[PDB]
Amino acid sequence: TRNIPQVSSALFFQYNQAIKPPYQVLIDTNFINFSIQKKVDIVRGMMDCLLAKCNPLITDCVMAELEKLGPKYRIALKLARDPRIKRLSCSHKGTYADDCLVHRVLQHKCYIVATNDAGLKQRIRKIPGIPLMSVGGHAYVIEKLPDV
Amino acid sequence: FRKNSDQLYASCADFKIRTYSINQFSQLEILYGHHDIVEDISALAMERCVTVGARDRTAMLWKIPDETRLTFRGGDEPQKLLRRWMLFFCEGSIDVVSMVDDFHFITGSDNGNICLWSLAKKKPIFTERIAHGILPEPSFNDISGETDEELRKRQLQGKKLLQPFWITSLYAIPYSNVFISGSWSGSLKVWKISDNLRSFELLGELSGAKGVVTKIQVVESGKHGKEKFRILASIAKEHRLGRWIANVSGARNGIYSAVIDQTG
Amino acid sequence: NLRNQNKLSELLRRYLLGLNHNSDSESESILKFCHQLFQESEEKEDFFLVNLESSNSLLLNSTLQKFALDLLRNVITRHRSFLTVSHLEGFIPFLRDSLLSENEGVVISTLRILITLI
Amino acid sequence: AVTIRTRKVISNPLLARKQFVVDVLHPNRANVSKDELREKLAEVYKAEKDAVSVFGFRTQFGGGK
Amino acid sequence: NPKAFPLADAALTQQILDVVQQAANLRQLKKGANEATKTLNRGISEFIIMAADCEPIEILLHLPLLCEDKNVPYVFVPSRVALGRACGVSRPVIAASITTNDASAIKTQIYAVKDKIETLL
Amino acid sequence: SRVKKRKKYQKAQKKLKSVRAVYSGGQSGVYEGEKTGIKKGLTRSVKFK
Amino acid sequence: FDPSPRAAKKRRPAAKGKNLSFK
Amino acid sequence: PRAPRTYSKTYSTPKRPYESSRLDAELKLAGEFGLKNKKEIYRISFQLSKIRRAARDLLTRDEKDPKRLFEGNALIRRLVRVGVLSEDKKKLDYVLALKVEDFLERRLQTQVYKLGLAKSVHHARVLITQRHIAVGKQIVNIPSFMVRLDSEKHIDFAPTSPFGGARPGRVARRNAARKAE
Ligand SMILES: [Mg+2]
Ligand SMILES: [Zn+2]
Repeated sequence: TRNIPQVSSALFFQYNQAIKPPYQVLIDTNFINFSIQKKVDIVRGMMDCLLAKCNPLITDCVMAELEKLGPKYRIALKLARDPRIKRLSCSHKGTYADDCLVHRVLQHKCYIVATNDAGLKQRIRKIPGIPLMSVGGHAYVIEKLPDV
Repeated sequence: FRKNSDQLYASCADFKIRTYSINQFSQLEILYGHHDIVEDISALAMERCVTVGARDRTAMLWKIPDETRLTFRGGDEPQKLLRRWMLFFCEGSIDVVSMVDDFHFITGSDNGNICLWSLAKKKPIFTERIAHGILPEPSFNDISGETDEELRKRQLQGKKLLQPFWITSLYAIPYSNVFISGSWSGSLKVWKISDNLRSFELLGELSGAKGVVTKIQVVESGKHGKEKFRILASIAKEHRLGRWIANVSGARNGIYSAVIDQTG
Repeated sequence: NLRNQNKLSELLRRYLLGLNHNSDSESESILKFCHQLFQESEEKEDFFLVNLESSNSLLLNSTLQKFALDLLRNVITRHRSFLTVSHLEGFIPFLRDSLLSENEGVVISTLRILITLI
Repeated sequence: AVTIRTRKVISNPLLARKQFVVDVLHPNRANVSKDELREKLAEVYKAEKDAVSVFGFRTQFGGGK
Repeated sequence: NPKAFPLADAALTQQILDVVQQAANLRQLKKGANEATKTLNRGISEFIIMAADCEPIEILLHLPLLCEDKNVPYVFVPSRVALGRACGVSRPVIAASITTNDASAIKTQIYAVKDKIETLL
Repeated sequence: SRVKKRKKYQKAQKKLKSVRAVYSGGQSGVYEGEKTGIKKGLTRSVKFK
Repeated sequence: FDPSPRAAKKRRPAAKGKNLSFK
Repeated sequence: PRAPRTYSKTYSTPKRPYESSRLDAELKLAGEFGLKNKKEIYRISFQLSKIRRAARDLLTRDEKDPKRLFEGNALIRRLVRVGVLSEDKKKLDYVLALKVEDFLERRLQTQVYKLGLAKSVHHARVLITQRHIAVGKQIVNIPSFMVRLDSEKHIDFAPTSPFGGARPGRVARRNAARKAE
């Protein structure tokens, strides 16, 4: 049987009419490390960027990557385990976090992706209706979000 | 009609009040501010007409020269009424109003509340709940088609389906301490206001009227000291605005009259 | 903290010494006052609310209970007429409860008064 | 019909007059001329027309007042 | 236990009758048991208001059955005389239906009463 | 400009129906079946990897 | 013991609004 | 010379106007609410941005802070009065959740369409600009007029309008005169 995935009902052509405040943001492993480098708080940095409440989310793969980083990145692991950060369970074998984030946004058009990886950003940009958040300069920056 | 004047105030179902000059046969002004149909209106010698807007449950007093209006709202709740007591019905609409005074007026609502109002206070100063009593309980033979009587009784749900009489009419003799209320209970109740104008009590009843009291009027004659008062009330088998009220047993279309004497 | 409670315990003791020299200690209203102290002692929403931040009731009750027992003992000992079964009949239900309290200090006062009423 | 109302009336014996704000309701009419307003005010206040002065009349947007 | 259930209290009844009146002015109200029945079949009903003093009560008891199959909230008010007056018509009304419209001017009011009816059930 | 944007929006509404299915009030009248036919071998579900 | 002339009485305005209608 | 009179700009151009998502969002907003151009959307966005920045700044402050209490209460009162914010959501956290659709919802054009006086948002605009709509006793010819909760029940046809009880317009009486002739 052939499969052609249905276009999400949350998309009006290139405009995602589902992502509205308060936002849900998927955190990538590099995002926390860069955030510590720039002295940017995760919760407040996002609130300043979007002028709204943001609900950060960490998947099992990203949590796994943080634990594998080592004692050098102890601060990142402590911030990632802040109770305000909710957790997302994973039901797939691989621990590769890049594919996990890409598959989640394909399934549901309700997440912002927070990452600085050039490879991952390029993939997300090809997916329509996915706002992309990054840390650049002194604070966060959001690309594909009309309400800003 | 404004007392001793040619100025007429007309309340309309388009949520507006229109003022006319009958001598000049012309419309003067439209007054805005009511959120639902302006059901009743009353006036005295001053230009301060008062009105009630039915479902919006607000009484408004209009100062025509000043071009300002005062808003009065009941704001009563059975929960607090019951707790302070430790059947109370929520107000649905204000249907009748009469001006006792240039600074006082009374209103009647569909929950049977007769409220006394003062221009100073936005809330009522005194309330008379279920003034005309509760409607007769529906017959158990009609509530349900069950053969067993006990099953029919359960559908009555005790006293939860009981509802109060509406105040279909309410008239206060101008600048006096007596006003008359009406409903389809089968009697006209005469009330007396306290000297300090902070309360009122039931003076008496007139049970001759049978049917819906659509409107009440009072006329007096005789010498100043000795005056006879004639109460004229239009009686109908149906409510003036609509045919909602179930046919009342014994109701007739006619003019009820009651001549009252003063002695002491 | 524990140091602050040691401060509060000392302050309450000074109050108790004050009652000893208060004229009201001779009246019966104090027994009612002790009685009053005894019976007195005995997701979608969070999805929107912004969060920007990363039980002393038992201790209160014991403090009041300790104050009540100590005040009762001093008054009855100082005023002999209050040392009667009729006056102190109502406090027995509190005394048995005080005997089972976790805190030792309040129990010690409970044992102290019981020796007075032996 | 046309209605004329006076509000904020101040008696000013320093200048020997009464000062007030004149609100004119003229449904289905462009506006009321100063002469006619002066006539009616003279009748209302029981004063000569020569003693009545009216000025600064601005019609409300939408007309009628 | 009574056939007419749940029956709204005095405070809840007035809010229901308020929404009914606004819906009537906005042509968002279907009056009568038959018209209410059609809305349920078409799935265009927000919730159903019934009069508990209907004589006999049985002539409107098919509506709860249709509502519960379709997961539509329903509530009973004590008086049909009051319901008909709020509906805007000159005759008593035993049943009424609020028509679904996400582009209505009284959307917030409808969902407010809809929630309390669901709590009542 | 207002007329131009009106025609542009209604044009986009037509195209959205081609891109994806859109709710259009549901069933009106007797159920007459699927007018455009039923495809047996095509699935439009989003599959979790 | 705590260690702790009247202003002129206010007057109701002499004049009030007057209303007239014609035609 | 005379003292200066203050003025300000009511809108600001977006950061990157050419985002395809932004263009599609503007298309949807203009079509749904019958807006003339992008400047209206920019104006509403500018106002909402100011409001949400103020709310965020107040939320930064400690609870019970006098500035927070005073200014946040004023902001909540204004938003509730204009109808954007519900009575049950009287908190700054819900102020941060507001969207441009909430402000476009209160425009007189949308209200006139929704109350049934007009068959379309564009018909509502034509009615408003042609002096057929009155909020209370006042004729309002501004489509962007923001309706308050109390004013919502007082929108109707103006007394002077042919649809509000006045005589027919020029076209109607002209045609009647020709037909009679
Ligand atoms: Mg005109
Ligand atoms: Zn995963």
